[PDB]
Amino acid sequence: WKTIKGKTWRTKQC
Amino acid sequence: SKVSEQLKCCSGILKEMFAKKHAAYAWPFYKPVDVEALGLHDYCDIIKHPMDMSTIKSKLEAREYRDAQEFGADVRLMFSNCYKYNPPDHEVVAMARKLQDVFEMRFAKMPD
Ligand SMILES: [N]
Repeated sequence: WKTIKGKTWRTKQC
Repeated sequence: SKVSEQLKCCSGILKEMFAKKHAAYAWPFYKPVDVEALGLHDYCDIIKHPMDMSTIKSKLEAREYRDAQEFGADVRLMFSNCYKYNPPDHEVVAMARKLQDVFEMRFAKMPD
């Protein structure tokens, strides 16, 4: 998972 | 007319900043900072003058910038807001250095 400036999403890799 | 040709180069510099070549680290600066996101509730309290790439493009199209130095002042205001609000170790700060490096290298080769 990744979170940048309130934008949280799950990468295609994970 | 030297100023007119400089402002034309500013549009190309901002066009490259919008290009897919830099989209992996330039996307946090496309639109204005979404203060409705989680964790950004205190952005307007720290940042008094927000600035983004879409606003810079809108003022270029409206020809609000007198010379190229006023354009660069807003571009650098965009990065300074990121340096001031976000902690240094954050990833968005590293993305700001990469996009600013692209800008400063293109902005330095302005026709004079
Ligand atoms: N994933």
